[PDB]
Amino acid sequence: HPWEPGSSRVGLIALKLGMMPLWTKDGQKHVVTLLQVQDCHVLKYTPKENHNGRMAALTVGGKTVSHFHKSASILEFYQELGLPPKQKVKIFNVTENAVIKPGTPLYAAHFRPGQYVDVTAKTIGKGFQGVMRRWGFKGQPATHGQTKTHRRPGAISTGDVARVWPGTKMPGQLGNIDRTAFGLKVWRINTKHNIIYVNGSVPGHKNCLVKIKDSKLPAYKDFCKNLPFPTYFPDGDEEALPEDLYDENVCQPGAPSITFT
Amino acid sequence: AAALARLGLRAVKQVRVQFCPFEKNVESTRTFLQAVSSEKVRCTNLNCSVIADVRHDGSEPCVDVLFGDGHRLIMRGAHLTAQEMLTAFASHIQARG
Amino acid sequence: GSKAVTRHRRVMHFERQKLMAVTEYIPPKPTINPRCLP
Amino acid sequence: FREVVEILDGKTTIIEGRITETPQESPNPPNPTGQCPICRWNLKHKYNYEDVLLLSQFIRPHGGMLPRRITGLCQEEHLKIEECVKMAHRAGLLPNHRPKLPEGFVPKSKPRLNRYLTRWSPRSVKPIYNKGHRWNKVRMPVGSPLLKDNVSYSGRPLLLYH
Amino acid sequence: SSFSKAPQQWATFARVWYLLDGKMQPPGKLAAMASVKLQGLHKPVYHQLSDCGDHVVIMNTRHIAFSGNKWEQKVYSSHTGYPGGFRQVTAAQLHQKDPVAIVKLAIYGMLPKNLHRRTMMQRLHLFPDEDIPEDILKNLVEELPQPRKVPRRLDEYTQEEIEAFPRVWSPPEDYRL
Amino acid sequence: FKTKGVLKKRCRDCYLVKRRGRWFIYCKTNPKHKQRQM
RNA sequence: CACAAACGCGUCUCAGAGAUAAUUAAUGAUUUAAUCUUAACCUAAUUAACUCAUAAUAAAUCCAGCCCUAGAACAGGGCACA
RNA sequence: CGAUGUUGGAUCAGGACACCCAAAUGGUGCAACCGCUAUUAAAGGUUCGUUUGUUCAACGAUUAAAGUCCUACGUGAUCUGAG
Ligand SMILES: [Mg+2]
Ligand SMILES: [Mg+2]
Ligand SMILES: [Mg+2]
Ligand SMILES: [Mg+2]
Ligand SMILES: [Mg+2]
Ligand SMILES: [Mg+2]
Ligand SMILES: [Mg+2]
Ligand SMILES: [Mg+2]
Ligand SMILES: [Mg+2]
Ligand SMILES: [Mg+2]
Ligand SMILES: [Mg+2]
Ligand SMILES: [Mg+2]
Ligand SMILES: [Mg+2]
Ligand SMILES: [Mg+2]
Ligand SMILES: [Mg+2]
Ligand SMILES: [Mg+2]
Ligand SMILES: [Mg+2]
Ligand SMILES: [Mg+2]
Ligand SMILES: [Mg+2]
Ligand SMILES: [Mg+2]
Ligand SMILES: [Mg+2]
Ligand SMILES: [Mg+2]
Ligand SMILES: [Zn+2]
Ligand SMILES: [Zn+2]
Repeated sequence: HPWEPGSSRVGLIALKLGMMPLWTKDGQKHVVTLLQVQDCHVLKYTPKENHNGRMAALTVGGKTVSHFHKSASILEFYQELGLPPKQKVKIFNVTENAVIKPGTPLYAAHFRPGQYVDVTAKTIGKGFQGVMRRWGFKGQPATHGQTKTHRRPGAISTGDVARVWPGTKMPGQLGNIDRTAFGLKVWRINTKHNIIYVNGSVPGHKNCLVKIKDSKLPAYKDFCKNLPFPTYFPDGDEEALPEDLYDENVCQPGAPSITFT
Repeated sequence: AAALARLGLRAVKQVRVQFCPFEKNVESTRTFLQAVSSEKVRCTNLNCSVIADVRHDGSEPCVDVLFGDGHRLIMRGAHLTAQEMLTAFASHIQARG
Repeated sequence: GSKAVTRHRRVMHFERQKLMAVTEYIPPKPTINPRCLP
Repeated sequence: FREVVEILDGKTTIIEGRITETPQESPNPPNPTGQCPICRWNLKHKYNYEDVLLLSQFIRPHGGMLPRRITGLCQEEHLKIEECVKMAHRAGLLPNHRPKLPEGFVPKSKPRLNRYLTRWSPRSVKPIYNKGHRWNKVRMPVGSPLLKDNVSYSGRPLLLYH
Repeated sequence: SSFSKAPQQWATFARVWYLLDGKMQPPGKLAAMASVKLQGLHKPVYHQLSDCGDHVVIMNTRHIAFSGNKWEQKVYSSHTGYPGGFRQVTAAQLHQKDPVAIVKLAIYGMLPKNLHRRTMMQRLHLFPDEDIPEDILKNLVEELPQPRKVPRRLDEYTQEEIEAFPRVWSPPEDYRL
Repeated sequence: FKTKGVLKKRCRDCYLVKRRGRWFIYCKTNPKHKQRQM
């Protein structure tokens, strides 16, 4: 279908590689996160009325895993599909003009350089944590005669209330949980290895699986019109893409070596 | 007569009032006459003449007012009330002028 | 315990209140209003 | 009922009064000696906000109350009928008596909340956040005290506050 | 009168589905009869330890009416439990958000306050408009009479009824409307 | 505007008006005569 | 910073729509002038809350062992390439 | 009174609004900039030091501001012990 104004694309499931510096023609330094798309397929399609009653849902698979360590149910689900099992599976909200056919590949070219994306992942698990690391309470002073208190939360409530309120910040589990980074510019796309270079830090540990989509932030809402939409299809155009696509502010790995004037 | 004074009658050329004293319906037009004839409205502009036409037979009271928009406003008071004539006069002759 | 005379109006024993409420003035009500008469 | 007509022809404007036909008081009243229009029809303490056939007789095509000296109502009853008319407008009866405005029918607002017996205007009432206990309690007015003299067939006085 | 034991007992304690139209009704007067029918207090066989209570289906809940200014003044309050979680909301707002809420709350307030309230709340079905699952339509035994008589507007009256009601006063011909 | 327990016209040009379930005194000549009943 | 990490002093990101109070206006009756109106009807201009778009989560049941950027325990992710 | 351990700090703050800042307005002996008053609004904020055990207070430097209070003069089965 052609592109309608309030439309929204499918996303990807990528793999956080590491981080790299990158420079812009104005001289500034940036740091970027490499996200490699490994094997990414749309798995099933839930219609609009069967899911949110608003937007359709596409279920996308992440990187391939071993057959032997999954469950009868799941293996049946892929058997009837004809893909190998995917590690991670996420659900994307999609306007019904954007829908693809389950069993379809998705590539890194799906995002064009200069754009903004949203990256969701499980954050680094820091385990059961104290009040200072988990919340950021100061402790009590170290030396001036404090006994066994140098870290503890202090008073946890009021005298009269006689209970402790439900929101009360207290020691506990920190970090294995899902967060989303917003407003991330994409700088560069490596088409050979399927690598997206995004701006700044993306939540999760390196080598973990990640969920990308276009930014739902307000200022970027209609950016989609210039993008390969239903998605990108390396088949159809019958022209190859360059090894790399860059933003126009990006100093390239080879270049004039900038001289101000 | 005050609301006419506040409104700066100077945009008017000539005001005549034609009415028939022995008819039962003419009190309204008369009230209009004494409202426009008052000293305030009369002295707002000296370029405007006020003429009272008095006939026994004409049988239809009328008010005719010309002003410098090239405009001619004619209201035939028959069943029309005084302050309806003066309100019509105000919004008609002020907003245009 | 309060003095007999006080500044603050002095809540009554309930039974006294009932007395007060029963003994209120009732104005006479004409059968037909004199205005709606001729 | 006297319509006032205005015409624009060639930089000349004509304004004229024109008389139409007024319906007349129904031939035979029950209490001809009776002074005030409500009373000679024996409607005193009988009509409510609900009785539209009665209320629509005193008002303007645009929904506003007629003046008292024209209608001839006994002062008290004039006030009662005014209360009732307000209450009936608010209740969503007399939908034909609004002023007609070709633009404003188009811009929908949240479908009109059905209400009845409303003493105040909706825009003017603060929500009561504090209620209050059994002994000091904030009560919400329903109907108007002007009608507290309507005949009660049950015998229990109408409940004006809850 | 002559039934076997089992079918007799079954017929007696049988559940029933009442349908109750809500359009232009005060949620209170609604909730009153709804409450009675939920507790099974309309059954001569009633007891508190018998499960007896019947299903009630209320419809046109969006079209509920409120006497007086109650739409403005009546506030539904609640607390999330978190500090600063206290939420007061005017009945207009609550109704705007969730069509069923007002009537549901009223009924939930009028049931007795024991544990059975939670059960007999499950036998209450509320639909904002008239769209009902045909499943739920097929059980309806009978329809309760609406607790308020709805006054007609001026345009509802037949011209017969309009000319039948007397002109009370006679307006001057000179006067303009 | 001042919030007052008693409203009174401070000159001939003051007029008295009921808005938002309150009484008000508006004055066109001296705006300092503005008053809101509490 | 003498573990491959953790960490700040370092780096990244951070938002649309509706709603209102006070107070300003337009039309206009009771009170045929006026008048923002606990008069109607449509109305406009307008704080913060607060709701809500939207985002997040979202495959019921292989799990001995062994690994883990996952973990007090229990759980959780891997173990076909190579 | 067969014990309801007490001042000020530390930590963490819950709440009121009689608002110190931020927002929206009315009046001015409001030209503008400042101000002085009053209305509405409590989501978020409300500094660092010298001396005092001090709360107050004085002083240095700042801040958009360095609010008034309630919570057993919040909080010692979390700390302090100068008084
Ligand atoms: Mg960990
Ligand atoms: Mg420290
Ligand atoms: Mg010690
Ligand atoms: Mg010790
Ligand atoms: Mg120590
Ligand atoms: Mg308690
Ligand atoms: Mg005594
Ligand atoms: Mg008028
Ligand atoms: Mg004006
Ligand atoms: Mg939501
Ligand atoms: Mg496992
Ligand atoms: Mg003691
Ligand atoms: Mg003891
Ligand atoms: Mg606090
Ligand atoms: Mg205040
Ligand atoms: Mg301010
Ligand atoms: Mg605060
Ligand atoms: Mg004390
Ligand atoms: Mg204390
Ligand atoms: Mg202490
Ligand atoms: Mg101790
Ligand atoms: Mg303690
Ligand atoms: Zn009378
Ligand atoms: Zn004055």
